[PDB]
Amino acid sequence: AKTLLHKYSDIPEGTECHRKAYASTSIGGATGLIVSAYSIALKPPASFLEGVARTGRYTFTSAAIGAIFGLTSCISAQVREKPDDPLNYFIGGCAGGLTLGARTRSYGIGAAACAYMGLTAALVKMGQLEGWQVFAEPKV
Amino acid sequence: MNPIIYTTLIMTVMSGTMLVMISSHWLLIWIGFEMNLLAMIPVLMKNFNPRATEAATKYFLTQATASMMLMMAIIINLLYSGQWTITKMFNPVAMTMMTMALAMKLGLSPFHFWVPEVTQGISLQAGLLLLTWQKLAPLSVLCQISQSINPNLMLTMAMLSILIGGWGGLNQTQLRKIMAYSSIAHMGWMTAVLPYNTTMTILNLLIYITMTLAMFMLLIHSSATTTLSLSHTWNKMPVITSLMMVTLLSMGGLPPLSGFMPKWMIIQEMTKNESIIMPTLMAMTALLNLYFYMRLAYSSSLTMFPSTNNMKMKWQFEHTKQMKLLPTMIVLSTLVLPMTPALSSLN
Amino acid sequence: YIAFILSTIFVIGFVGFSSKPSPIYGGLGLIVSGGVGCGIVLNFGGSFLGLMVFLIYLGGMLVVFGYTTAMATGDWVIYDTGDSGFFSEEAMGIAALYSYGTWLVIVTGWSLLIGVVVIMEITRGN
Amino acid sequence: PLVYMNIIMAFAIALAGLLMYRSHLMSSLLCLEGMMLSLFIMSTLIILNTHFTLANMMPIILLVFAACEAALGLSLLVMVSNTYGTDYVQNLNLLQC
Amino acid sequence: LQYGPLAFVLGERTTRKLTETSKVITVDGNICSGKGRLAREIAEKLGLRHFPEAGIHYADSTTGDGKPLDVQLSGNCSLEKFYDDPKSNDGNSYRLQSWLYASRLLQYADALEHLLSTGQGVVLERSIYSDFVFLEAMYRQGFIRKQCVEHYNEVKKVTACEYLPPHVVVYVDVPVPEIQSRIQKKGNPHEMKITAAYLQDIENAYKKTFLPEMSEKCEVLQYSAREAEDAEKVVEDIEYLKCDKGPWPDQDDRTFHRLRMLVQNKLEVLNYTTIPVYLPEITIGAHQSDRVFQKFTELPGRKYSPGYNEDVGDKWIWLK
Amino acid sequence: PHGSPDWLKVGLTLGTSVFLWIYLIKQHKEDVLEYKRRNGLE
Amino acid sequence: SSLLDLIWLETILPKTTSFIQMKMSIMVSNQKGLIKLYFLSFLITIMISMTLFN
Amino acid sequence: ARQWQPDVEWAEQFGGAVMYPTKETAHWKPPPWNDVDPPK
Amino acid sequence: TMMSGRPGRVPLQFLPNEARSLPPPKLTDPRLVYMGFLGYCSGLIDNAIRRRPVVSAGLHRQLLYVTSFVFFGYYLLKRQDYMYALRDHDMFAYVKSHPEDFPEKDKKTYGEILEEFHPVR
Amino acid sequence: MNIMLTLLTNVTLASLLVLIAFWLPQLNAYSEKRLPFSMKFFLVAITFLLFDLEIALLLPLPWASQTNNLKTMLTMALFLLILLAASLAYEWTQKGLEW
Ligand SMILES: CCCCCCCCCCCCCCCCCC(=O)OC[C@H](COP(=O)([O-])OCC(O)COP(=O)([O-])OC[C@@H](COC(=O)CCCCCCCCCCCCCCCCC)OC(=O)CCCCCCCCCCCCCCCCC)OC(=O)CCCCCCCCCCCCCCCCC
Ligand SMILES: CCCCCCCCCCCCCCCCC[C@@H](O)O[C@H](CO[C@H](O)CCCCCCCCCCCCCCC)COP(=O)(O)OCC[N+](C)(C)C
Ligand SMILES: CCCCCCCCCCCCCCCCC[C@@H](O)O[C@H](CO[C@H](O)CCCCCCCCCCCCCCC)COP(=O)(O)OCC[N+](C)(C)C
Ligand SMILES: Nc1ncnc2c1ncn2[C@@H]1O[C@H](COP(=O)(O)OP(=O)(O)O)[C@@H](O)[C@H]1O
Repeated sequence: AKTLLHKYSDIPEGTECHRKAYASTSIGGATGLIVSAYSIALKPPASFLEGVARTGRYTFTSAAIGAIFGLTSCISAQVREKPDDPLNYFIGGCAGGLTLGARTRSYGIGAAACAYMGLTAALVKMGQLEGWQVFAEPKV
Repeated sequence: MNPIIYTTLIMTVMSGTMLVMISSHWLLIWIGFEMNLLAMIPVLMKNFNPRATEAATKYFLTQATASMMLMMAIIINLLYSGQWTITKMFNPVAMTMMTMALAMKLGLSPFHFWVPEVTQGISLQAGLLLLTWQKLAPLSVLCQISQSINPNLMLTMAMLSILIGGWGGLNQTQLRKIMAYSSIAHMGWMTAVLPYNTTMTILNLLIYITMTLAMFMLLIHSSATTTLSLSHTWNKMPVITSLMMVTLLSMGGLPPLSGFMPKWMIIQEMTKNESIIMPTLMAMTALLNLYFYMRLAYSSSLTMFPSTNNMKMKWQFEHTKQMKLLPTMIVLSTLVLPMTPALSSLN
Repeated sequence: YIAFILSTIFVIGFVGFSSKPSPIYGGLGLIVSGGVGCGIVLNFGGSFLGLMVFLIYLGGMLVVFGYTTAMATGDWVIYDTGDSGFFSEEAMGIAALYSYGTWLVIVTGWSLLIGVVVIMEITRGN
Repeated sequence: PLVYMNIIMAFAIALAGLLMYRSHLMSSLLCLEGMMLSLFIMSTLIILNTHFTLANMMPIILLVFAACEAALGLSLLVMVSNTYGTDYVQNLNLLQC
Repeated sequence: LQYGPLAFVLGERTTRKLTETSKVITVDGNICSGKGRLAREIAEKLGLRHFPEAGIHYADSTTGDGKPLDVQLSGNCSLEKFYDDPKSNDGNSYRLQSWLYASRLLQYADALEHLLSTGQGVVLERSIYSDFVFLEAMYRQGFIRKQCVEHYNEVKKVTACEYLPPHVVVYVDVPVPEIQSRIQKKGNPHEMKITAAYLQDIENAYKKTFLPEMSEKCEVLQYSAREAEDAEKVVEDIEYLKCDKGPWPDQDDRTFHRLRMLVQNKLEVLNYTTIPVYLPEITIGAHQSDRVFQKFTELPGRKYSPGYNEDVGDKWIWLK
Repeated sequence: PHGSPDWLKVGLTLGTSVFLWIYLIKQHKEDVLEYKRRNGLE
Repeated sequence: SSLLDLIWLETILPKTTSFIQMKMSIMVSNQKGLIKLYFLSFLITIMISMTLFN
Repeated sequence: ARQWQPDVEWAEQFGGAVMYPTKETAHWKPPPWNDVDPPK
Repeated sequence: TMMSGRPGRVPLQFLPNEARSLPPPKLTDPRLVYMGFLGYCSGLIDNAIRRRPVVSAGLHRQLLYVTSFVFFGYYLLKRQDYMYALRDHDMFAYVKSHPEDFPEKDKKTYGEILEEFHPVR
Repeated sequence: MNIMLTLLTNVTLASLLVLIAFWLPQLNAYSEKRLPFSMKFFLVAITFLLFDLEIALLLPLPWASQTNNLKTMLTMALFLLILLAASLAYEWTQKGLEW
C-alpha cells in the first residue's frame, strides 16, 4: 500500500540515514516479492525449491538495490548540506544501478543501469519539488 | 450452420448489446451480458475445428468469470445501498470488483491473455465481430459509471494495456495476433481518458472500429492470415495492398491520417487536467505499434516478395462476392481529420 | 447462533470442493454445500426460494453434472417486528413476475429458446 | 454481519479455486457453479431482510440464467473431450500468446 | 439472382434436384488407354455430361474466350519438354505436375458445381484423387525431388479434404507391352520416348495405392481392354450397383449448401494451391513476376472485369 | 459475364439521388425561412 | 568516423532502444498458452488491486 | 542496374511461428494452412 | 463539459426544436464540399476495388455516393453548430450568474508596469 | 425444529438398519475367497436441464392467478408455455430426439 511510501517520505531528507535505508529496503523487498509472485505464476521453472530460490534471489536483489539507493542519497544530501537537490538522488540512483550491475556480474548492465536509475531518481526528486502529478485528478 | 439460425444468433448478439445499452437496472444489464455471451459462442465455432472449439471454451471461461464477478459487485452495491439503478457505485470494494470484471470483459491488461489466443483460433469474420462489436457494452457501462472510478486503477490498467500491446505486437507473424495486440493497445488508449472525458472515449472507439473494420475486410478480400501469405497479394491485386498500406499508416497515428485524431484529442484533454507525464509515455509507447505496422507495410506493398507459378491461374478469376461499405470504411479511416471539430456531436 | 453454525459449515464445504479432488468428490462436496445453503435460506424465512434451490439446483443441474462426470472416466437481531398479513410476502413478490415483470419474462424466455438452439448447434459437430 | 461475511468468504474461496486450475476443467465448472450458489444465497438474504417484495424475482432469474450458462459450458467440455479423450486443461495449448 | 444465403432461405434446395442418376463418375487408366472413349460412351448412354481430361490450358477455356493463352502467361510448362528431358535443370517436371493438379482441382470444382446446380451427373477422367500416381512415378524415375512430393502432399491434403469423392470409379486395365505398342502406333515423336519403367511405376501406383483406398469408400469396376469395348455391360453394372458405403448418403441440404457455396467462387477453391512454400521449381522471382503480370494485363479483355472492356466490344461501361 | 445495363438499378439509383437533392434543397429553404422568422430578420 | 559515428553514437540511441524493445517483446509474448498460469496471474492481480488501491 | 527486391532468403525470416526466435520457441511450429489439426 | 445530464434534454433527439433558431449552414459550406469530396473518393475506390475503369465506370453510383455524403454532412454540421452554440450559451450564463468568480481586472498601462529586462549578449 | 428432528430420526434409523444389515453376516467364518461416450444421453440430460429451467419459470402460477391484472398474467403464462412448446418443436424437427 501507501503505508511504506508514507514511512519513507515522513523522514526528513537530510536526517535519519538508518530509517531511510530501512524504509527503502522494505519498499525494494515488496517490489521484489511482487515480481517474484508474477514470475512464479507465469513461469513455473521446475519445482517448489527452485521457485523459493528464485523468489529469494529476486527479493534480495531488489532490497539491496533499494537499500543502496537510500543510504547513498541520504548520505549525499547530508554531507553536501544542500537538501532538495536532485543531484543527491541522481547519485543515489547511479549507486543503485551499480549495485544491481554487481549483483548480476556484468559491466554493461551496471553501466547502463547506473545511468538510467540516476536519471529516474533525479526526475522523481524534480517531480516532488515542482509538484508533478503522475496520476492526475479530473480537474476539468 | 443454417443461414436462418446464423441470422438469429447475430440478432441475439446485437439485442444483448442493445439491452445493456438501453437499460437502467443492474439486473437487466447483467441479463444483456448473459444473452450476448450465450449467442456469441456458436458464432466463434461456426467453422468446426479443434482450434475454434478451444478458442470458444477459453472465451466462455473468461466471460463467465467476469459475469460472475459483475453479479457479485451488483449484490455488494445493493447490500450497502438498496439501489438497482446504474449510477454512482456507493462502495469502493464493489466498484473495484466492477472495474476488474469490465476490464476482463474488455481484455485490458493484465486480463489481456485470452484475446490473442481467441482471435488466432477463430476465423476472420468471427475475429472482426469479436474485436469490433464486443467492445460496445462494457465501454458503455464504464462510461455510465465513470464518475466513480478510482483513477489510479483505471490509469494503471490503461498504461499496462498500451505497453503490453506494443511489446506483444513486435513478436508476431500471424495477422490475427497482430490485430489482437493492436486492439489491446487501442483499448488502453480508450480507457486512459474515461476519468476525464467520455466523449473522447466514444470518439476513439468510433475511429478504432472504422479502422479495424477496414483492415479486417481487406484481409478477408485477400484471404491471408500470415505475413508471407499477405506478401503474395501484390501479384494478384496491388490496389488492395496499396489501400492496406495507407490504412496501416493511418492505424499508426501518423498525421494527416484519421488515426491521429484520437490520440491528439486525448492528449489535449489529459493536458487540460494537469496530466503531462502519462500522455508523453503513451505516445512513446504507441511508437511500437507504429513500428510493427511499418514492418507489415514493408512486407506487403513497399517491396515485392517472390511469387509462385500457380498464381497465374488466379489471374483469370474475379472475386464473386464484394463487401459493401469497404470503400467507405477505407475513406473514413484515412481522410476525416479535417472534419475533427464534428466531435461536438457527442458521437 | 444456529445461522452462524450453518454458515461455518457452508464455508467448510466450499473449501472442501474448491481443492478440486476427484471431480465426483468435488460434486459431492458441492451437493453438501448446496444443501447447507438451502437450509440457511429456509431457516431465514425464504421457504419457496430455498425449495427452489433444493429442486432446481440440486436435482437438475448438479444431477446433470454428475451424469456427465459418470459418462467420462449476531443473528436474530436484524429481523423485522410486524407480521405479513394473510399471505407470504415472498410468494407475492415472486408471483408479481407475471404482472410486473413482463420485460423479464420476455428476455428470459428468449434466452432459454436461444440456449436450446445454441446447444443443438454446438453439439452438432461435423 | 457474520453471516454475510461467511457467504462472501465462500464466494472468494470458490473464485480462488477456479483460478487455481490444477486440472479437470469439470472442476472449473464446479467452481463457477459454487460461485453462483453463493451469489444466490447472498442476494436472497439481502432481499428477504429488507422486505424488497418486487426483488423476490431476482434470485430465480439469476438461477435460471446461470444454469443455462452451465449447460453451455458442459457442452463445450464434452466437445473438448471428444477431441482429446479427456477434459485435461493442459490439452488446450494449441493457441498461445 | 446468383446463388447465396438468400436463395437458400427462399427457395433453393438442391436435395430435390438429385434423381438417383447424379452419380459423379471418374474413369482412370494408364497412358494412351481407351478410357477416354469409354467415358464418352458412358456419358452418352447415361445422359450425363462428359468432361474431357483437364490439360495445361483447361482454365483458359473457362474464362474470357475459350481460346488458350500463351505458355508463359498460363502454365509456364510443357509436356513435350518433360518427355524430351524429364531430368530437367529448370525443374519443369514438378511445375507441370503442380499446374496439372491445380487444373484438375478447378475442373472437379466445376463438375461439382454443375451437378449441384442442375442435378445432371458428370463423367470425368483422372481426377485430383487419381492425380498422385503420376507424381509417384516421377519420383521413382528420379525426375523430381522428395521436397517436391512433400509440397504436393501438403497441397493435396489441404485441398482434397473439402470435397466428396466420386460415386463410381471405372478403371481400365491394359498391359504395359500392349500400351507400348499403342504408343508406337500413335506416332507422336515425343510420346515415343516414354520408358517402360515409367509406365510400370504408373501401373504399380494405380494398383497398389489408388484402387484399394477407393474400394473402401466407393464402388470400383476393374475392366480390361477387351471388355471395355462394349459399354452396354458397363452401363448395366453402373445401374446395378447401389451407393450405400460412401459419404454421399450422409450429406443433407445444409452440407449441400456449404459445398455449393464452395464450388463456386473459384478463388476459394484455388486458395491453398499457392501456399508460401519456396521450392525452386515453382517459386518465381519478383522481377519476372512483375513483368509477366504486366504482360497478362495487356491482353485484351483482361484489364477490367469481364463486362467492362471497351476493347472487347463492351458497352455502357459508365452505366454498369 | 454477359450482361446489359440493368435499367431497374440505374433508375433506382438516379431517382434516389434526385429525391435526396430535392429534399435537401427544400429542407435548407425551410431552415432559412424559419431562422429568419424566429430572429425577426425578414 | 569509426569510433564515434559508426559505433558509439549508434550504440547509445538506436541500438539500445532496439535491444530493449526486442527483449521486452520476447518477455511479453513468450507464453505457453496454458490457462493455469493465466488465471493464477489473474488471482494475483485481483489481490493486488484489492490490497493496494484502497 | 536493377532495383533490389526481396528474395527467398529474405522472405524466410517472416515464415516462422514468431519473430526473434529463441531457444524455448525454437520447437514451435507455424499453424496449419487451413488451420485444422489432424484428429489423430 | 459533459452536457449529457443537461436539464430539458430529449433522450434521442438528433436536433432539438431550439436548434431551429440558428442559421443553417450554407450549401456551399467548405465542410460540405469536403464531405462531397469524401463521397467522390469513396466512389473512385469502389471502382478500383471492383476492377472497373476508375474515372468513368458508374456515374449513377458515384452520384449516389456524393449525394449521400453531402446529405449526412449537412445534418451533422447542423448538429455540431447547435452543440457549440449550447456550450457558449451555458458559459455566458454561468459567468453572468457568478460575478464573484469572474471579477473585472483593473486595467493597467504598460507605462506603469515594471517588466524585467533581459539583455541578449 | 420438528422437521430437523424428523430428518434426524429418518437418517438415524436408515443408518442403523443398513449398518446392522452389513455387519450381522460379517461375524461368522466363511471361505472369504468404457470409451464410447454416447452423445444421445448427454443430449437427453441437457434437454432435461433446459426444460427444468422453464418449469422453474412456470412454478409461481398458482399464486399468479390473483393479481387483478388477469389479462397480462394470462398472456405471459401462455407466452412461456408457447416458447416451451417451440423449444420442444425445434428439438424435434432437427433430429434431436432420435435413438
Ligand atoms: C492534402 C492532400 C490533397 C490531395 C488528396 C490526396 C487523396 C485524394 C484521392 C484519394 C483516393 C481517391 C482516388 C484513388 C482511387 C484509387 C484508384 C487508382 O489506383 O488509380 C487508378 C486510376 C488510373 O488507373 P486506370 O487506368 O483507371 O486503372 C488502373 C487500375 O485502377 C489499377 O492500376 P494497376 O493495378 O495496374 O496499378 C497498381 C498500383 C495501383 O495502386 C494505386 O494506385 C492505389 C492508390 C493508393 C491508395 C489510396 C489511399 C486512399 C486515400 C488516402 C490518401 C492519403 C493522403 C494523405 C497524404 C499521404 C500521402 C501518401 O499499385 C502499385 O503499383 C503498387 C505500388 C505502390 C506505390 C506506393 C503506394 C503509395 C500510395 C499512396 C497514394 C496517396 C495519393 C494517391 C493520389 C491518387 C492516386 C490514384 O487513377 C485515376 O485516374 C483516378 C485518380 C483521380 C481522378 C481525378 C479526375 C478528376 C478530374 C476532373 C477535373 C479536375 C477537378 C477540379 C474541378 C474544377 C475543374 C473545372
Ligand atoms: C470515422 C468517423 C466515425 C463514423 C461513424 C459512422 C458514420 C455512419 C453513422 C450514420 C449516423 C448515425 C446517427 C444516428 C441517427 C440519429 C442519432 C440520434 O438519435 O442520437 C443522438 C446521438 O447522435 C450521435 O451521437 C451523433 C453521431 C454522429 C457521429 C459523427 C462524429 C464523428 C467524429 C468527427 C470525425 C468526422 C466524421 C465525418 C464523416 C462521417 C442523441 O444521442 P443521446 O441518446 O441523447 O446520448 C447518447 C450518446 N451520449 C451518451 C454520448 C451522450
Ligand atoms: C415499440 C417498438 C415495437 C417494435 C420493436 C420491438 C423490439 C423487440 C421486441 C421486445 C419489445 C417488448 C414489448 C413489450 C414490453 C413490456 C411492457 C408492456 O408490454 O406493458 C405490459 C403489458 O403486457 C403486455 O400484455 C405484454 C404483451 C407482449 C408479449 C407478446 C409478444 C412478445 C414478443 C416480443 C419479442 C420476444 C421474442 C419474439 C417471439 C415471437 C405491462 O402491463 P401493465 O399491467 O399495464 O403494467 C404492469 C405494472 N402494473 C402491474 C403496476 C399494472
Ligand atoms: N499428371 C501428369 N503428368 C504427366 N503427364 C500427364 C499427366 N496427366 C496427363 N498427362 C498426359 O496427358 C496425355 C494424354 O493423356 P492420356 O490419358 O495418357 O491419353 P489419351 O487421353 O489420348 O487416351 C498423355 O501424354 C499423358 O502423359
